[PDB]
Amino acid sequence: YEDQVGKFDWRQQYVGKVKFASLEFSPGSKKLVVATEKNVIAALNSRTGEILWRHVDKGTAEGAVDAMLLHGQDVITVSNGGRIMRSWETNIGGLNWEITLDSGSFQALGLVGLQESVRYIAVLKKTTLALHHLSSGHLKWVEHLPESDSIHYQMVYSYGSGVVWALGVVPFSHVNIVKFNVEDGEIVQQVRVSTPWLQHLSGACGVVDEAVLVCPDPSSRSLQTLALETEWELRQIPLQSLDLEFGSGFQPRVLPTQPNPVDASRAQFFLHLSPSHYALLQYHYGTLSLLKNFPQTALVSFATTGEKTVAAVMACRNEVLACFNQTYTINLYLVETGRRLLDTTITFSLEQSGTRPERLYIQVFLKKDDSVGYRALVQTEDHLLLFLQQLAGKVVLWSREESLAEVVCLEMVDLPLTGAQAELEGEFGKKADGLLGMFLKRLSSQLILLQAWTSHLNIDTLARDEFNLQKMMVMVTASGKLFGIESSSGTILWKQYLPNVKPDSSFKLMVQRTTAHFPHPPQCTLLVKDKESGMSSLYVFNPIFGKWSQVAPPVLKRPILQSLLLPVMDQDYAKVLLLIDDEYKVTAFPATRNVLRQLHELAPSIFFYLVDAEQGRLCGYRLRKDLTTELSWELTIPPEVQRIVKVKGKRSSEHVHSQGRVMGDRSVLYKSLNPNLLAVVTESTDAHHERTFIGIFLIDGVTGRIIHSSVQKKAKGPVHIVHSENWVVYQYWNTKARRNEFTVLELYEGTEQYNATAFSSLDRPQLPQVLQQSYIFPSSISAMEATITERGITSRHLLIGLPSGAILSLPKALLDPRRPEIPTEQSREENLIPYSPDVQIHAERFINYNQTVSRMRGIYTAPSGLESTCLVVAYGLDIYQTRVYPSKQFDVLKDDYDYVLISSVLFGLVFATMITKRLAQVKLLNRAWR
Amino acid sequence: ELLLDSNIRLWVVLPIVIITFFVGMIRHYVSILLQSDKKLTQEQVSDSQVLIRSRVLRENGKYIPKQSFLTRKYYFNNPEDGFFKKTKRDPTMLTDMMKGNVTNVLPMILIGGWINMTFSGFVTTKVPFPLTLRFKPMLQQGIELLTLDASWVSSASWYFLNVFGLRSIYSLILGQDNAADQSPADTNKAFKTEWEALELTDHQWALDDVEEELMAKDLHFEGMF
Ligand SMILES: CCCCCCCC/C=C\CCCCCCCC(=O)OC[C@H](COP(=O)(O)OCC[N+](C)(C)C)OC(=O)CCCCCCC/C=C\CCCCCCCC
Ligand SMILES: *[C@@H]1O[C@H](CO)[C@@H](O[C@@H]2O[C@H](CO)[C@@H](O)[C@H](O)[C@H]2NC(C)=O)[C@H](O)[C@H]1NC(C)=O
Ligand SMILES: *[C@@H]1O[C@H](CO)[C@@H](O)[C@H](O)[C@H]1NC(C)=O
Repeated sequence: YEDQVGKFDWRQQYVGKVKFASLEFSPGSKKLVVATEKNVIAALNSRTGEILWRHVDKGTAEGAVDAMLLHGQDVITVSNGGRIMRSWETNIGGLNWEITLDSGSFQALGLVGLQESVRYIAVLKKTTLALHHLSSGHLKWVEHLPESDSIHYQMVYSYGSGVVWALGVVPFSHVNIVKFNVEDGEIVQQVRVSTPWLQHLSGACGVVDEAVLVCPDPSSRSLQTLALETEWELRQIPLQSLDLEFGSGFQPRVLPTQPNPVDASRAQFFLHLSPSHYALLQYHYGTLSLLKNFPQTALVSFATTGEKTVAAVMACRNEVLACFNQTYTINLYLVETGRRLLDTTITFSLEQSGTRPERLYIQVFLKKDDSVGYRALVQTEDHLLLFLQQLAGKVVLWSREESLAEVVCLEMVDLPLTGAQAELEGEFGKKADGLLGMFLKRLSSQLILLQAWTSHLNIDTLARDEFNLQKMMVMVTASGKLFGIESSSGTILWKQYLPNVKPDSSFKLMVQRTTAHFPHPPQCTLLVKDKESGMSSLYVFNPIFGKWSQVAPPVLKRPILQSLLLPVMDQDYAKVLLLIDDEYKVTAFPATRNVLRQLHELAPSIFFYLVDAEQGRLCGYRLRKDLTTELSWELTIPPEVQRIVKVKGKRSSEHVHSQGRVMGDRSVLYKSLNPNLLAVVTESTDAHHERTFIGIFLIDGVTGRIIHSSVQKKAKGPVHIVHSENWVVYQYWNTKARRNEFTVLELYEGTEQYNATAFSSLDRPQLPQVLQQSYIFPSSISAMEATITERGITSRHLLIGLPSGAILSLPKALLDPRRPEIPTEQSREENLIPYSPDVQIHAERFINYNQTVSRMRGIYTAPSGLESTCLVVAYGLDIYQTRVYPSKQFDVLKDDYDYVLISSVLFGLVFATMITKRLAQVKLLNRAWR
Repeated sequence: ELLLDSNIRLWVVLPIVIITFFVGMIRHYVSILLQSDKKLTQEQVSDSQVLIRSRVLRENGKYIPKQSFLTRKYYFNNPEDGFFKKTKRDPTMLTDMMKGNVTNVLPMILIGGWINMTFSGFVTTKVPFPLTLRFKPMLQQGIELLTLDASWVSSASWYFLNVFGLRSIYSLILGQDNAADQSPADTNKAFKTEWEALELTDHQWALDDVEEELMAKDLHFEGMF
């Protein structure tokens, strides 16, 4: 904190992919109300695209938004499968009423009107229909529609007639319609018709004009119609008379409109015949006419300015499927007549390739000259929001990368060396035989530097900072998107897209070669694996510029299971990467001749461990000379009583400064630094509150020996474990007392180390002793990761991620298990605080002040330069970046240095020395002469 | 190693050295300015010079014949002659001398304390030899680190090392036996001890054998030009 807000940290607020959106608002209200797939309901500023009020919800499906509607100034939402219905005041940014509903799957949401004004909400579930007041949400009336145990209701209609229309279907069979009255709710009427060809109503059918039902029938290439006010039997009209046809193997759709719920729908409507094909049809008293046909058009949208309806149609400039250059034009068409608007065409270009727009919501208004001026919010396929305004300058208003809402994995890559430092790595290494040559090159470099000094009298120029405190984050997003974000300013430097990436695919990002090899480009590898198919692929890219490297990745024919980043490097300083396939063969990368020789000579020292959680099995495989694996060790935690939930092993890129610790007494206690120690944490499959338990095994990674096999009784997940140099810390829930608890496991060897020259997992016959202690954490948790420094000199801190959004910096020294229950002289010599079961969450410890990170998912800690600053990236819904100083920034000049005092004392004391020298000389002369 | 901030050199390393150097110069010049010779009356300087003459006589009376020496003895310590027999006789001065003695070290310790406050929380320089861990609490004042190598030192102890290692430089530039560093009242008893000592002294006329030790070698005469 230290009240240096905004100097180093930066937060970005991201909502998810926009599932439902609402643009209709007052022209001066300048608001968008959008609910996303991330369970988030938010308001976006129209002018600049920023969050006004955001309300996150439960991460699970128990809070998913299912339907949005807007009326007047408050937006009405349904969540948890129709369980809760809420009304949000868009101006203030809070609820107006929250009402729970009865069981039954929600199917359709709509409004009703009495005579001229909308005042109630009709919400329909698979077995019932309900009416709720707008003012307070009090239930008006609930009616169980007849025979509903067999039918599936799909839509609800009402208008100023003061009646309610309900429609239900049975697949490939008859459909039914019910007339209710708003005043009472009793079943005014009920009709049934036969629709053998119909499949479902919501996706396919629609209703236009005066409640006229319209189902497009592809079996006969026609438009089945039902004048629902009076007609009792469906009528048929072929599209051949209108010169129209349906596609093959596709479900045509129909898009009606309703400018306000009280008035009847517009007669004109859209028909989606086939993809990239639309029609405008105007029904008029038993017959329909084609208004305008739109071929090769991706998306259409509707809007109302108050009196007239406006249709927006999207298509690229020239088709080349796909599109020529990702340049899409949107044109306005009047709904009264299928005539294109004048000087309303908009044209924009999507930066990426292979991405096409998916959603289009337009907002219209009256210009000064009464011309319909419109803006368009378009969501692309890769979860990107574009706001397009009519005027040519800055055709995109605010481009929002909502994709970064769900980040799976990220790594920090150091920036390239600056120009002023590039030559310091080129002159070195010459190793000239004669000293004269060395002197010549040294003096030449000196003259070059002198000339550069005397001369002093954006991704293009990206350069490393002096402290190496400014890195660039390569981020991977489950939407399949790769980002490069500068860690200092938070801006985006490069974006890339991976085509055809399933939402549930598992990623793994590895930094194969950093920037300390200037003649060679930095190179990172991302490993994606589709869950459904099982096939995995490798994408290698430069993490600085973002372009795919020319080094073609190998084609992984078989599904793979695990990957390793061996510290051995090729001649071009690329860290060898190993993959284990399903046939337990091993594929190397880059797998050159030198790499193959190096890892063949070092083959028997490479071990994989695969943890199959489905069967509750752990296996550990060797590495033979000919790149093959053999069953070295195998353990089985029986899935019938225990399922493996976490396999957190210690980070490979860390160092430990003090091998042992001073115990006082003038003696030393040696830590058990085992680098191959897994920390497999499993939950009890018995979910009962009194018999549940959580096990933690400190399984070795090479010999398979179980160092520790702790089982905590009366506890339940979720469990968040961090594994570090020596200790492990796993937070869990305690069902018996209802309180979150920590449990620190510290591994200590004897008073004398078994071996100091080297550590081998095959030569550790002494089981390290374990020290345990359980503390109480007075809140929940969402993500943990220890702060890591380059040399490990700086003390260790745990970045507790609370649900509130703060990031508590809990000192690891507090969680010491050696804190005695009764203080003694030994403890005072070691300065150990007496054991206190309560751990405080004092608000002054938060590494962030009020930039809360809602629904925190993970904390990444990077060593950075220096020794007191660790870079922190908390990723979740929001993404936040900062630096932490666990040791109060011991190696950096304080920001409150008194320059005007030190310089003043220096230059007022040199003058004092001169004055006192003159005084001493004068006094000496006077004393000599007297 | 440690990637120490470069700005720690331009403002915590060099300024400490400059402060120590010029504070030593200031202290020496203030010391010479403050020193004032105490007023002495005729009797004290007279007796001090008399005992000076007595001591130099005791030291090198060997170049004086025996009769002159024993006449000196009669004059100095003998009832009949009378000399050495009929020759005898919060305060401001104590506070002043105590303050003068105090001002030779205490200003250095006060400067050290001021430096320790002003430059607290840094790591200034690495002492190039492996100091013991038990010396940690005083070398690394203001640092919360635990596993840090003992060879890393904070600002206060670096200033102390500077003030210890700069006295020789002071003697080099300021002048020999300078006052910038870190580190008779009664005549009656003096009269009596001179009496007893010169009673105990003997005579050895060094001229008893000068001729024979001169006759042995010829007189040096070259370089007359
Ligand atoms: C890379 C690290 C090396 C460190 C450098 C220190 C060693 C370099 C030394 C001497 C080379 C200079 C030769 C010039 C001849 C000077 C002596 C001489 O025969 O010529 C006579 C005149 C006046 O004689 P005097 O009464 O003044 O000498 C004092 C008399 N006696 C020695 C009996 C006390 O000399 C004069 O012109 C007055 C000037 C006297 C010499 C001034 C040099 C001292 C200045 C700075 C020394 C260190 C201060 C900064 C270092 C901080 C780092 C911790
Ligand atoms: C989060 O905290 C910061 C820092 O306290 C708040 O920024 C301050 O806002 C007030 C209100 O205008 C200003 O007077 C201060 O000068 C701001 N601080 C600084 C350091 O500039 C910020 O408003 C807080 N966020 C919220 C949502 O309240
Ligand atoms: C394609 O679109 C991009 C937009 O970034 C533009 O820079 C480029 O000139 C376009 N190319 C053509 C041939 O229209």
